[PDB]
Amino acid sequence: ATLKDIGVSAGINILTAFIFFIIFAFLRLQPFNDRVYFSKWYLRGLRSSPASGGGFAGRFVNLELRSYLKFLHWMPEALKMPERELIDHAGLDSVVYLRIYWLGLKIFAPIAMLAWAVLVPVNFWAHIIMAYAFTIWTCYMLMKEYETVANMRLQFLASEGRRPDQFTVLVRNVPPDPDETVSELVEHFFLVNHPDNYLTHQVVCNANKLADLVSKKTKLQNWLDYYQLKYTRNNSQIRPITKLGCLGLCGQKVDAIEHYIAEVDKTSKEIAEERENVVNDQKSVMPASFVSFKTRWAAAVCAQTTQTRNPTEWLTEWAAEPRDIYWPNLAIPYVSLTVRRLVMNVAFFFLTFFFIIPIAFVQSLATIEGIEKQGLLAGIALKLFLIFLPAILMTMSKFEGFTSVSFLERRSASRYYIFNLVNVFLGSVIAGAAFEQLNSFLNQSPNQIPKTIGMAIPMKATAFITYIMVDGWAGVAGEILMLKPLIIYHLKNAFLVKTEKDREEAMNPGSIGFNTGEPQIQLYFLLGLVYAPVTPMLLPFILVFFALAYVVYRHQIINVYNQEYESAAAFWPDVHGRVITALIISQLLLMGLLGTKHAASAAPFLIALPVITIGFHRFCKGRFEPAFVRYPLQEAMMKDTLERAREPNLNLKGYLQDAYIHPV
Amino acid sequence: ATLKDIGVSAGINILTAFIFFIIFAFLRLQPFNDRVYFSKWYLRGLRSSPASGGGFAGRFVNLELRSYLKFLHWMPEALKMPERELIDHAGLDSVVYLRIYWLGLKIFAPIAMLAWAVLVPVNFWAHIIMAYAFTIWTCYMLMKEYETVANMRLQFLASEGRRPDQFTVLVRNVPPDPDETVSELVEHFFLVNHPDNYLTHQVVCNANKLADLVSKKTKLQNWLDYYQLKYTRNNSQIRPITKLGCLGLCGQKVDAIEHYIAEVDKTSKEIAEERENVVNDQKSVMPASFVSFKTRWAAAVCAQTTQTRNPTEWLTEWAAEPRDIYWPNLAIPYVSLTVRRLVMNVAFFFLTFFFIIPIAFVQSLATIEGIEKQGLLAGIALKLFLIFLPAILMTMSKFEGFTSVSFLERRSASRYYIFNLVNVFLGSVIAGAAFEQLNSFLNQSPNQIPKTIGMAIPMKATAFITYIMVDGWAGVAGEILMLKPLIIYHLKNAFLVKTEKDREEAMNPGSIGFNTGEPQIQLYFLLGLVYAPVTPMLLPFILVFFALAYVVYRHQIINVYNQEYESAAAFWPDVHGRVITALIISQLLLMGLLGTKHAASAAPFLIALPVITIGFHRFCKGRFEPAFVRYPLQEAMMKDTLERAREPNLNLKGYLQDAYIHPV
Repeated sequence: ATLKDIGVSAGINILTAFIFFIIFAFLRLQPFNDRVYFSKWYLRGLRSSPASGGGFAGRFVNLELRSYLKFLHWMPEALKMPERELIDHAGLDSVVYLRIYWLGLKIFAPIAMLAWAVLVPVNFWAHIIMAYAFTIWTCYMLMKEYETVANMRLQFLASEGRRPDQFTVLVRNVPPDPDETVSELVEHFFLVNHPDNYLTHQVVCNANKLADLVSKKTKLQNWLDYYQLKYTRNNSQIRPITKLGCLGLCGQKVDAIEHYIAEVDKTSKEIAEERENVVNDQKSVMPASFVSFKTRWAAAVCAQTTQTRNPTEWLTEWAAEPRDIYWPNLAIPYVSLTVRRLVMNVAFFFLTFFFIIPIAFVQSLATIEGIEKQGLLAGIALKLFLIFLPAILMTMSKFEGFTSVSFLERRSASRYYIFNLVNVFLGSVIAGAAFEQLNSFLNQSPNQIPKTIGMAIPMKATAFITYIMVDGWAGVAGEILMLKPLIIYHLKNAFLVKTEKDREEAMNPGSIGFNTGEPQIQLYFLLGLVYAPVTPMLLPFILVFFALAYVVYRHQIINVYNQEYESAAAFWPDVHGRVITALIISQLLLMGLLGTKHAASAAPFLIALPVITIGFHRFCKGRFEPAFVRYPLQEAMMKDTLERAREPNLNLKGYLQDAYIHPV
Repeated sequence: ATLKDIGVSAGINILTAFIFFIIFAFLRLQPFNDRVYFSKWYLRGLRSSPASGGGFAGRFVNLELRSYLKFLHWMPEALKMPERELIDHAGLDSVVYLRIYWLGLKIFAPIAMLAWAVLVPVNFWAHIIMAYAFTIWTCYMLMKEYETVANMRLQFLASEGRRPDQFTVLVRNVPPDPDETVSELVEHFFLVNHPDNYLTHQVVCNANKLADLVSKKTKLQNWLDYYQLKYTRNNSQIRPITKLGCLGLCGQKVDAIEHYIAEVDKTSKEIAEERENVVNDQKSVMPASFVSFKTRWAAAVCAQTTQTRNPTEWLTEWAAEPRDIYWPNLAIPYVSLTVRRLVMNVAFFFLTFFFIIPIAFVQSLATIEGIEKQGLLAGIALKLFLIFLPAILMTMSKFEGFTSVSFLERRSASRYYIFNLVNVFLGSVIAGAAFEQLNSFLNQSPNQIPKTIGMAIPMKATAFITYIMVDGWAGVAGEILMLKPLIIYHLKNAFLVKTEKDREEAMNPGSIGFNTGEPQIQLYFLLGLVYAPVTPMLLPFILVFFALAYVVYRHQIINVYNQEYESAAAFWPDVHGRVITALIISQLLLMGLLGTKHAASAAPFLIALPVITIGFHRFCKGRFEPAFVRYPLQEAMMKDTLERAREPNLNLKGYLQDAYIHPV
């Protein structure tokens, strides 16, 4: 646990990271992995095929040219593309996600210098003076980044090429009328409440079932497509027992290939059936619509104004991108939404505390199947639970009722942050098992809560040092290796490929993953903030994470990751708030550190620190935050007038009609 | 402390209240007090002069006709006027203030019945079952009153006769321009951002100094007007030493009458001076304006929409009534406002806890002047502090920066509630002195905080019973007596009267006083809620307060009190939230009561209770709350279209121009 041991394991993890980079160098040279290494280039049509042309050499023929730059040249190349070029290449979302790693460097590097010029030399009132300085710096940089990100968001919005969302709002909870249909309701309401600029509307229908059947048709057609086109005629007609699917040759449903041909044919028949009961029925039409407007000014007005006496009816919100729209959650009434939120909030309480008890039942079952029939089963219990944590948290957000993928990801990120605050941070600082710590803190005095955890932090700082080295150095180096997506596409292009040209494209590796990646960054923000005044040694390791992660994720954002939505950096308020949380926790734990090892002569100053931070947060929530949720009316009008001068003949009607349909 | 003693003091306080009613009967029969007993009738011009004609008989000639109805007939007469008639007579604000007393009866009477049919008979799981029922009932009635009050607010707004506020917004923090003046900025911004419906604007100037001088001119003219017109020539030229004013014949400034004539003449000269530097200077013009619109729809839009990239600039808010506008607070920048808020928040922390220490210094000085030169000085210390509490809290709100009298009163009410929660409620339940209790609770476990105060409550329930009897029975009976305003006008009509006809009118007794009266009601809501499951005996006394106060305040609202502003019940969200606070506190303290006298077999149910209450609050904050802060666009449009059909020739321009000027 000493510097020697820390440095030994640092060297080990630096070498593990370097090994990962070497394998990355090797595999990025070979065409057969280039599809899932340069994905975004083919998604943008800038790269032709795999090895800049496809199916070429440069593979194991020359292996990898043994040098130092083989595994190091991708780093300056990632940093070569200008930030603005990346705003058009990848997007604003990804460019500001990169800015969180840069924010970490911008905060923790100057505070490491301060700590290593004051704290370590004199290792107190210097502790509290440094704490004050660190918080002032964090706040200054938070405000400056809030500014830059808001300016970037507004520049993006102003340079947008007629996005449908800009002119449309999502009216929800449309009150039912005995005679008038949802369509007529929306039309007449917005023709009298927003007369001048009402353009058109698109009523949301419940075509979730229809979409499911179409997607299942393709799923079944590709289920045994590998098998179908292995040799045609009668191939390996597998039987994926219908309880988990997957399997294969284990059930009793042998039949034929392409998922028993007549079965995929009956899926087409079901599509037709549902089509009738989605299009020509008027009961599938949900109480929601996408009201489009002639101007972005009027759409902004509608979104940010209350329409009727019941504020829960006619809920007009700025519509999200057609691709960001999460269609299943458009069928949720206001009252239902509120109940669902509360249900998931209390389910999360149990998820973040009493999750080890059900995990121990899974482990009891793992020992049972360990006896049954090399074995060992290393991991399972908590390991798999943590792998599926983002998925569980995502489904909880879906339950709540967020009608946009962006907001689902943002909610899942918030939940993951709280999970990791309790189970990664406090799980290490306190030796109890989540709910054990909960009970202890409930039975602890409000002054002694901070004291217990604040006295605990300096001790296991070395444990958190290894956390950065493993989950933030080697973790991000494995991200550059992209091993999992490689394997997936290897077992898709050699399995169910069946494409005329390039239609089987499983190259896309999704996006950055705000729901998972961001909570990780924020846990390191927390670690750095908490330890900065206490033990300044954590900061160097945190900074290596931030630098490495900036470069590995920049590379991925440019080369591999492809955005699924464009929120135009609307998640920055969330990021800001989580660094503010980290700041407040840091100060509380410093009051506790110097409340156990010191009395309360410096505590009055460390009690003012949280107040200042909350005041700053409130200032930032009123200064920068509204630019991320609302369209400034001036900005909207400027864009409108400019666009109306450029093109004074645009028929926004037709454009905005088909912008918001589901699978039709 | 037994039922005998409680009943003896109840009889005493019932008799004290009855004595007060008897004196009220006497004085309301005599013309010389009728001016300050039927004030609102003369303010509405419905009553001619004092004794329905003025200066008549019915005074001490017949004293008071000895009966029972002499002091009891005003009660059914108060309840005779229909609620809607009182909406036009007094106002919606006063009619919904009365509804808070009625809400108390609507909540605590059914819960007293429940408690007196279950709890007292079996005096537990009945305790927690009753707690559940009580909270469900409170919530049901809170939701139902939120509904009725919102409906009344919207009916009022829809039936308003062209109020200036409906068409105007208050833009604040207008960004400075080197060339353009504030007026031109506002004009051009709202001609391009809200082109269609921009009507006119009225830039706020800093005419606070001008107004002060005009008000001081009148003050000085009336200072020694009594003296001036006692016998004219050379009367009693008093000398109010200029350090506290008041005094009289104690300084060295004898000179002349009417505040030394040439002195009031120089005040007129100063008025002229300031007039030049307010009107013709363009630096007195503050960065704010009152932008009027052609429609209420456009004004609503402007108010509820963000205008520019900086959400802290061009802060458009629904303008308050011209008479509600607090002019001095229009000169506060956004950043300043935020700092002022935080400063006053921390000053309130010390005000609600460490206020006894400065009060003891005042008491130390009181003993010093007690020695100096019948004496005794009963009260002083805390007594006078509590008298001036609403005033102190009001000035704190003024500091913060609320630009409307309504909002100043609402803030002062919120602060007074918190003060009384800590110093009247917890001050009685815990024997410490505010900050002593603070320290104890900080050093108490989060589970034992509720336990300590929850174990304390049943003991001094009798002390709180006497509180209702004194501050809520005899207190409200003294309100009907209106002794203080009587004395004031007696020493004004016999002092500085000097009126040609009826110009010296100090009959107006102000309004209900939301900043003081409402916190009192809410403390009794708290008491009733806290004690309902524990000791049901408090409820009868609480209900007598609610009934008596309804009738005494109804009488005052009709006969005496005159509204100074019309918020159209916009303070109901505040009321609702304070009853929700009371509910949550009740449940927390019941978990503590049954955590000391019981283990934790019923605690899991009593831990769900707060969650339900917060969930209900959130539902109500999204369902009814937005109707109190925003103008529904549909409602606005309906009113506009109707009015444009009735009168299609209205020149709103001229009407809305002079609507928002200060002393000009």
